[PDB]
Order: sequence, then structure tokens, then C-alpha cells
Amino acid sequence: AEIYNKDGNKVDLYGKAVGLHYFSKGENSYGGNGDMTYARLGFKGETQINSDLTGYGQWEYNFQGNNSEGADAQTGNKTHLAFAGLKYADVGSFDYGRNHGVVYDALGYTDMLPEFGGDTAYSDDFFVGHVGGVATYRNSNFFGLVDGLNFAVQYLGKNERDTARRSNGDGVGGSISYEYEGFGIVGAYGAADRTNLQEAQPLGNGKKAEQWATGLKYDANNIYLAANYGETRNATPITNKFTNTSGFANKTQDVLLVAQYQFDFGLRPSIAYTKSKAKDVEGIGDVDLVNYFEVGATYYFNKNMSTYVDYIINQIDSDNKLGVGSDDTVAVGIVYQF
Amino acid sequence: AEIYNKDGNKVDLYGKAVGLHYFSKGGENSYGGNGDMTYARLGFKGETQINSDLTGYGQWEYNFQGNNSEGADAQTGNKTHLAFAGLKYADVGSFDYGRNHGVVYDALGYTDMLPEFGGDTAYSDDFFVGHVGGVATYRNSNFFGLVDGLNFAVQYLGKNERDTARRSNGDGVGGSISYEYEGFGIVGAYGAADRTNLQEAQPLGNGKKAEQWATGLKYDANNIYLAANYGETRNATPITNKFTNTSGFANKTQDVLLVAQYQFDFGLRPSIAYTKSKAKDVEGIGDVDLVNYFEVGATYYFNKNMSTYVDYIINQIDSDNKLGVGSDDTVAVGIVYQF
Amino acid sequence: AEIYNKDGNKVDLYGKAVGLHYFSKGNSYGGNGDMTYARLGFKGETQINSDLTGYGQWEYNFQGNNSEGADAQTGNKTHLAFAGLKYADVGSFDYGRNHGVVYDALGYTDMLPEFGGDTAYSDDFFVGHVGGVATYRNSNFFGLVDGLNFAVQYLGKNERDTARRSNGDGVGGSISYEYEGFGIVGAYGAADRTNLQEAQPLGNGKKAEQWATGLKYDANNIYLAANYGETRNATPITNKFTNTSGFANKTQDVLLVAQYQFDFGLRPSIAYTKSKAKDVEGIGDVDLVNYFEVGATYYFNKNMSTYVDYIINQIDSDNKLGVGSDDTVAVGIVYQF
Ligand SMILES: [Zn+2]
Ligand SMILES: [Zn+2]
Ligand SMILES: [Zn+2]
Repeated sequence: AEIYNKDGNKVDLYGKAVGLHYFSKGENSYGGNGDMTYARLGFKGETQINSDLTGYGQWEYNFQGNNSEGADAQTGNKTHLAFAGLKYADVGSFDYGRNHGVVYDALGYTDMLPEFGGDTAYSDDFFVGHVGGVATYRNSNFFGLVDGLNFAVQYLGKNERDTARRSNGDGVGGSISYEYEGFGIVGAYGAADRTNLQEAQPLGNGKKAEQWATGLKYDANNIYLAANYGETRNATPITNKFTNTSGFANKTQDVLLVAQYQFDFGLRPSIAYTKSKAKDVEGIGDVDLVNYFEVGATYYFNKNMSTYVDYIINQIDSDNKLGVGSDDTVAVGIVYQF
Repeated sequence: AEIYNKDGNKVDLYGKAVGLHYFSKGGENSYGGNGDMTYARLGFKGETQINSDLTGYGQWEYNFQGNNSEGADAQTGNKTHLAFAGLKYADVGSFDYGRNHGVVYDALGYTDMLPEFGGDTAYSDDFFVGHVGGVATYRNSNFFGLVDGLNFAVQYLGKNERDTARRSNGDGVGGSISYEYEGFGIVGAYGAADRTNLQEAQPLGNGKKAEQWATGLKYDANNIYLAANYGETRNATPITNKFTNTSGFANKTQDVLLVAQYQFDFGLRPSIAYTKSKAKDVEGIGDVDLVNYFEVGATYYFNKNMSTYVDYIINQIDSDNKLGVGSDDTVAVGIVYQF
Repeated sequence: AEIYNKDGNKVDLYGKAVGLHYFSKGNSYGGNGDMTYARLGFKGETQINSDLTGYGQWEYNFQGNNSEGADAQTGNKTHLAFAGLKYADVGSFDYGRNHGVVYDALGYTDMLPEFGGDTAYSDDFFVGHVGGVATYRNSNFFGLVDGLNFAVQYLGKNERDTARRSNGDGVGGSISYEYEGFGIVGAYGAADRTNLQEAQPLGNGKKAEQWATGLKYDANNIYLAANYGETRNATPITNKFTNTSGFANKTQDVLLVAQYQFDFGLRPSIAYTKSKAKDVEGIGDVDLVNYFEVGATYYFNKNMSTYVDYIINQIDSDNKLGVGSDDTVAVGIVYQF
């Protein structure tokens, strides 16, 4: 909601209140079971310094509502985004802070399900999700010459945290996308040195991490069809549920398909398929991290209100070598936003 | 404060900064405690008119404690009080899901009107008496627009297997019925739920299910506010033995609250109250008083945005209480800006 | 940003998104790596009557340099939270978490692009942000002397867990006078130290003491300021070799700041800061802070800025207290509203 536009500065305070419940049998399911209510709050501020130069800054927080008021009140509360930047004319834009990864610009094609989906976009995982300390140069329409040809280059700074799961080293990434008449093809790739703490993990053996992904999309006439393929090297985090041993998969092969139609009255049904297969797992060989079919629909009452149901037909085997949940999960959500 | 109203959507960003200090003897053996109690609140109450009959809404609220340092204890007492979204359709009623006030609190709200303290039986994360996560609530006003002033609600409570028994709950259902005429209000609320296994394993109280019910009377007109609550709980009210360092639920509680207030036209509003919560058949102590005091307080409203208040509690708890409940008085002084 | 102003109430929702990186060794002054953070708060004030006004201000810090795991809340805090009243020329009174009265003096030299104001530690009696302070503030001395401002502040005892964040009952004050672009200030405060504070190995006293003075020229796009102050049993000190925490018995604080504001936007800054601790037990006379500062800020407008802040660190490689001896340079790109 645009609350302020005086004297050349625009501030957009926005938020969502998401009443959400997960339904599953009883721990060994896709998403879990119980209350999943959360709220969001953030601002998108932007100042016109002159007709060519734009200054901007964005922050977004997540307040989980499925916690008590004692001890565990702060569980799951994060800062998803926090960055500030400058955009100049047809040259492009530069921002620094906590932002999406340059590979997520590729993975964004298939991340369009009512609640689940886009399972390959792990947070604090190099270039596929949110990540702290990224300097991003972005260019749209290639210096204002070729409409629809957008690219970005992104440098990633080392984060030596106290856990291997959420740490990273110095690295670089980039994305290229061209769109014409509602079509879209994208290519994104990035690499970084694994931190010394990550190297000591039992799972995954390497000196450098790699993520790349490509995408196809048709977005026109109330029809959305999207496909993503990508591979990771020593990047995707994995955890042996049996031994509670964590690390990184040496190689993953990721496929995502999404099919949605948008009706005029508001209902938007969704079918999707996602499979994430890890290879060369230490003492396991190949094991499926993600594998399911999706059937769900989103009803938009308007721009401000929506409800949905998202049913995951989990395809993971009961004897999965890594302890991955095999049960189905269905989510019921009612979302107010401004 | 309504910050946004356009394209059939209204947003009301609200907040308050409450300068608060507790004065007590010492004060671990007092009613409320002692020292700085400054805190801040923030939230939004959004509402969109989908059509002339259907309305969507949502509300969120957070608490930022101001009596903490910038060290390890930075977020000590930071909570999200409310978080839900819902739909209201003509005279059929309203439905929301999220974290909301419990259906028994709708009865408990009659005497929960002291300048600082009060409403002691409305524990947070305690089934139907207070703020609780994962509640689906249906509300009907004026009984489908037929009987103006006759409101009822039904509420489903999902199981929350949390790490502590104090904050856990199982599947439960509750309801409330109230009637209002010319500023008179009578209400009855009740709810029952299955206790979790971790709750059962705790000492103090043996129960298949927890039960909370309460009744309320109030007069709210001509600058006069009178109110009364009576209620009983079964395996619901959390309790702690200070000597033993053991905790659990009281098998039976009996709760009475009385409030008398006059609103002077120039802003001052004095408050007298009485509160007593007795725990019956406590495992290893039998009958023991949880809360017992008299209240004397006054709030001065400068306007709708600024106010100050003093709240003194005449603690009626004997020093020899079996559970170790505080015996000393507590007085609270507050200066509040809000919007 | 004035978010709301109807029927005599004004609310100002404000915030900042600060992209920030520290460049160092890899034992430095400021550190090394991502320092991105966000700020959010409101400054609401209502005109209750013609002569009396009510107000309240809050502010939080959301760190951006953390992950989304266990360390998500690392560095999240409430800086300010208070409410108060202001009556005509009588003055103002507010209670909550606010600035200490010694910071009003320390504010003269706390004006660098990123660092500086080392003496204004958080939760440190009267010298920085502190919780549970009742402050009476009078401007222009009941409207008699233009530019003569003073304040008195009562600090409540805070039985905080650790001695680093604890304090006892105490009183403080500040007096300032300004004339034709010049300004002089004096602030002092004393408080009863906590018993847990007294048990700590470094520092010994029945009460903590802080005072500071300041003079500055702030006109014609020039800013020169100087602060001198001394503390007794108030400044927290820590030995890295021994992992032992306490309070310096005596400190001597000097801060110098020199800036010029170019009309076109650039605003360079040079500064000098030295904090010497006297007779710390086991080490005697040691310094806590010592450096020269070279920095510039570029203000595109009121809402956007970028800066570079380079610290020449004077602390030697063999410092007895283990204070960092490496240099730190900060690069920041700041949007605010
Ligand atoms: Zn995120
Ligand atoms: Zn609550
Ligand atoms: Zn602070």
C-alpha cells in the first residue's frame, strides 16, 4: 500500500496475514502437520533523485504466528530481504544487502504454487535463494536497445557463520533472459568456494560449489506453463534423517513443471511436478530429495484477499535411504494482504 | 491510524509506546514484580470490501519490550499476540483462522478493564481463556440480523504439541453466547479440549480433558462501568510450586472478578476491583489461593492518543501460601502515547 | 515520513535500509564482512491542548547480515521506546528507553559516516542508549534565555542478568548554550553500581561516574567539534588474553571532528579519537580507542546517500589489553524515509 509520495519519495508499506494449516498423517510427510500461520511486513522505498537516477531500498520481515508467547516466540522469525540500490537510465541498477540469488531469476519460472513448490530455492544456499551480502548489477532490455533481453551479474561475499548449512565463500553468478510475446527462456549460473567449515561436513567433497538452471515459460491469455532444469555441485544441503548427519549433495538433477489457468472470476487451478535427485551421496549413491505431483487451486476474491488449497501427492518411497518424508501434505490457507 | 483507504481496501496501522515502571518491596515475593516495564506494540487491522455483502479482513500485532538491554536478553518478552485472516458475509456470520483471543475470553473481557493489571484468569497460550495459536472461529452477530444484541460464536482449537506443557494443547471445541440491551451485558462461555501426553506426564492434575467456562455481567452506560466474572477450570490453569520448583495444572479453580469504574467527562476514570482465584484439590496441597487482591487505580485520558494511569494492588495473599505466591503489594505508573 | 496527521495527532513512520560492508584483515577495529541492517520506527505526537503536547517514539534494529536459521535474531534490538509530555516553556518529561544525558554532550563528536562516538556505549549508565530513564528537558530556559537548554535525568536500577548491561539508581544532568553558530555543553551523571557489577575482577567502586564537555562550530557548511570526558568505574573493558570482563577505574576521552559540507553533495570528514584507561588492575595505564579517521559521504538527496569510512588504527600490534591493531574501511549505500 503506497502510504507516502510527497517531495519525490515513494514509500510502499506492505504486509500479509496468512492463516495456514498443514494436514498430514501424524513427521514423515512432505511439509508437516499443524498450525502454519505467519505474517509479513516490509517497505519498498524509492526516491527520484533526477529523471535518470533512482535510489531505492527494500526490507521485509517474517513474523511466525504458530509460536507461543513463552520461550519459543521468536522461532522462524527472519529478515528475508534488506538492500539498497541505485538505478540509472538504461545503464541498469546496482544494489547491495540481502536479496534473491541470480540463479533464482531462473528458478522463479516454476515457483508459482499456492503454498509449496520451488523446492530447489534453498535459503542461505549460494545463488538459488535469499543470501546475505550480495552485490547485484542488473540490466533490463540490454541498455534500452533490445526490449525483453534482461541480464544480471552478481558477486557473493563470504559468510563464515558458525554452521556449515548457512555459510558460504566468495563467488560470482549471472543470469540471461529474453522474452517475446509472452514467451520466456532463461539461463543462470554461479560458482563459489565452499567455506572450510562446509568442507569438514561428512556429506559432500569439493573445493567449489556450482549451481545452474534454465527455464521456459508461456504467460499469456490466462495460461501459465513453466519448466525448469538445473544441476548443482556440492551446493544442495542434505541431511540423513536416520543418523541426523548433514552436509551437501555432490550432484543434484532438478526438474520442475507448472501448469496453471487463470479464470476471470478468480479461481486459478494448478498442477505441477517436481523431482530433485541427488547423485554420489557418501555411502548411499543416488537418493531422491524431492519427488511429487501437485494439485491445487487459488481463489482470489480481489487484489487484497485470497484463499487456496495445495495438495502434494508425494512420490518419495517409504524406504528412502536418506529418511525423506514419504507421506502427502495438503495446505489450507486464507491470505489477507495490503 | 487509518494510513490507507483506496480501491475498496482499508488499512489501520496502530501502535503504542508505554512508559511503565513497577514499584514493589525489594520483589520476587510481590504481585507484579519491580523495575522498568516499558514496552511498545505495533500492528495492522486490514479490511477489504470484496462486494456489498462479502468482507475480507486480517489483523497482526507484535510486542517489542523496551525494558531489555542490547545484549543476549534483546528479545526477552517479544511476542506476536495476534495473526489471522477471515471473511464476513452479510448476516450469515464471520470465519477466521490464525492466532486470536479464545472464546472464553469474550466472557472474561467484561472485567478485563483495569488500568494495568486484572483479567488474571485469562492466561496466554491456555486453551480458551486467552491468546492461542491455531483457532478456527465462527462468529454470528445479532443472530443473523434477527435478534439485535444476541451474539454467539463457536471455535475449534487445533492440537499444538509444543516443547513445554504450559504452552501445549490438544484438539478442542468451545463457544460463547452473549446478549446486550441498553448497555447491559450477560455472557456465558465454555470450552473443552484433550490434554497432550506431555501435559498428562506433568505432576499436579490428572485429566483426560481440560475444561474452562465463565459467566459475565456488565453495565456499560452513563459513564458507569460495572462488571462481574465467575468461572471454573478443570486441569486448565497452569500452576507452579516455588519451594518444590515443580509445575503443572490445577485440577479445579474457582475465579471471581468484580470491577467498578466511573468515567468523568474531563478524562479522569477511577477504578476499584476485587479478584480471587482459588485452586481446589491441588495434588499435595489441596486448597490454595493463586490470586487474591483488591485494586485501586485511576486513568487520566488527555485524549484518544495520550493517557497516564496509576494502578495499586492491595495484595490479599498470606506469606505462608503453599505454592509460594507473592504476598507483597505492587503499584504501577504508566504514561502512554498511542495511535 | 509523515504517515498520518488528522485531528491534532501526527505519526511519522521512518526507517532505513543500509547496505554495509566492512573490509579488514580476515583482530581489527570494526570487523570484516557483511554489516547490512534495517531500521524501523515511529515518532507520534498529539497536541492535547494549546500549551501541552503528548508524544511517544519507538525504534527497532533488524539485522540483514544474518541467515534464516538459529542466528536470525543476532543483533535485533529495541533502541528507543518512551512516551512523554511537553508543556509550553516549562519543559518536557518522558520515561522509557532514551538517550543518556551524557550523550547530549557526546553528540557533538558523534558525527562520522559510520564509526565514531566510541565513548557512547549502549546500556552504559548516562553515556549512551539506556533503559528506564525519566528525563525532564527544558529549552531556552522557560523562554527567557534563547539557546540555553538543560536537562536532568533519573536512572532506575536495572537488575539485568550480566554486569555489562546492569545499572543502579542514579541522577545526571546536561547544560548547553549556543550563540551565532557556536555551542558549548557540559554533562555529568553518577549512579550506585550493582553488587554483581562490584564482584567483577576489573574495576572497584561504590558508584559509577561519567562527565563530558564539548564545543563546536556548525555554520557556513563547516563542522568542527571537540569533546573531552572522564569516567570512573563506568566504561566496560575486556582482556582477550585472559577472557576477563570488567570496568575501567578511570578513562580519559578525547574526540575531534572536522567536516565540510560541499553544496553539490559530497561531505568529507576527518576525525581523531583516543580513550585511555588509567590503572586498570593487572595492566595499569592502557588505551581502549586510538585512531585517525578519513571519510566522505555523498548525499544524492534527503532520502539517499553513500559513504566510505576509513579508520587509521593507532593501537599497536602488541597492545596489552588485546584491542585490535588492524585498519577497517566501511562502504555503505543507504536509503532512508
Ligand atoms: Zn527468505
Ligand atoms: Zn497474547
Ligand atoms: Zn542503541
